[PDB]
Order: sequence, then structure tokens, then C-alpha cells
Amino acid sequence: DKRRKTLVIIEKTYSLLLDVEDYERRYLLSLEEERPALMDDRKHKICSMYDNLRGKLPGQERPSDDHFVQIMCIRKGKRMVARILPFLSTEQAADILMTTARNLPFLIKKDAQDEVLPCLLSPFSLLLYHLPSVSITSLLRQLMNLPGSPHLTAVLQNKFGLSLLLILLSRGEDLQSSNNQWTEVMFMATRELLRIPQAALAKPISIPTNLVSLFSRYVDRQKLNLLETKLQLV
Ligand SMILES: [K+]
Repeated sequence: DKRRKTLVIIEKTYSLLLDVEDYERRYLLSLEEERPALMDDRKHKICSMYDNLRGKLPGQERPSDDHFVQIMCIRKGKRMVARILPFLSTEQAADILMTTARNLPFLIKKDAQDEVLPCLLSPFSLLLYHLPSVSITSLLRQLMNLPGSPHLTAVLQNKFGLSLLLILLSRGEDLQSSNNQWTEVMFMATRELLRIPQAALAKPISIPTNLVSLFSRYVDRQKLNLLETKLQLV
């Protein structure tokens, strides 16, 4: 089975990760003459890392999600990606987040025994603050464009999935409080949060404080209370 091959790729890539994580130490203890070389090496190893996750073979204009998905179904794989994220450019990191969203229900299924998906919440949250509104909207659009739509049961019932959804909504709120397209996905989201039975909802890792303010824009008082109770909102 390839799962053996995947574990190999994980070990290969994880080794690069430890090197890049050790970089500041080496640079700090280096002679000036060595620094140019240290910097080039760092660059190529970060490229290599991204390529092992999201590289594409000849004849394809977009990478296959295969390799990324395979890695993300493995305990150490998810923890590795969490630690690679901070080293990637914003554009590379957003790709990883969009790919995660596109494949989220399957990744959730494959995380049922390990439950390590939450290790990605922190780096994704840091990333979200660096992303514009078009991006925030596109990610939410992808989450609502999965099998079962417009029902998001698998996501809402998952600690990481719910938390991630709440972080996205929160950041979207920020950006709008600075268009209508954002308003459309917001309506869908509140509808879905309103539908899901409270007993089914996962316990969110964190609850953004601006959520109440966000929901007020699209929903009346009676329903607002529902959400607040449902999500133990602040
Ligand atoms: K792989």
C-alpha cells in the first residue's frame, strides 16, 4: 500500500522541517561569510517542503489533491503541516487552507480516531488575519459547496470544523466593519447554524467575541437569542 510511501514522504519532509526550524540558531552562530549560503539553503528547503505537499507532475495545470490528502490522513502528517505553515508564503499557505476546506469532510472522517486536526487551528487563524475579503468569502463558499449542501452536518459536528467556521465568520466580520456577496454566504451560514440541533454541535475550541455583532447584521432578535444559547456565545 502507498500509506507506506506516504510515511516515507512524511519522514523526508519532517526532516526538512527540523532543519528549517533549526535555521535561526545556525544563522545566529554563523560567520558572516556563511550567511548568503544559509539563506539560499533555507529558501530551497521551504520550496521542497511545499512541493512535497502540493507539487504537480507534468501535464497538469493545477496540482492533484492526492498527496496532500494522503499526508493529512496521518497523525504525524497533520502535526507536520501545522508546523510547516508559518514558514510558507501567504500564497502557499492559503492554498493549503483552501485545499483543506475542499477536502474537509473526508479529512474529518480520517481524523476520528486521532483527533489531531485541531493542531491546525492556530496557524490557520494566524493566516486568516493576513487574508483579504475575497479570500475569506471564497473559503466559506467552498465549505458550503460540499456533498450534503446546504447542510454542513459533518463540519458543524466536528470540533475543528466548527471552530474553523467560526474563525472565518469572525474575520469576515472584521473586514466588513472596515459586499453583498459576503452577505449571501452569511445568510446561508446563519440558516445552517439555526437548523443544526444544539445537541449535534461540537464544542468550539474558541468562540470569537465579535460573533454576536456579526449575526445581528443578518438576523432578528428572536433568532439571535437562539444562536447565543446554542453556541454559548459572548
Ligand atoms: K504523499
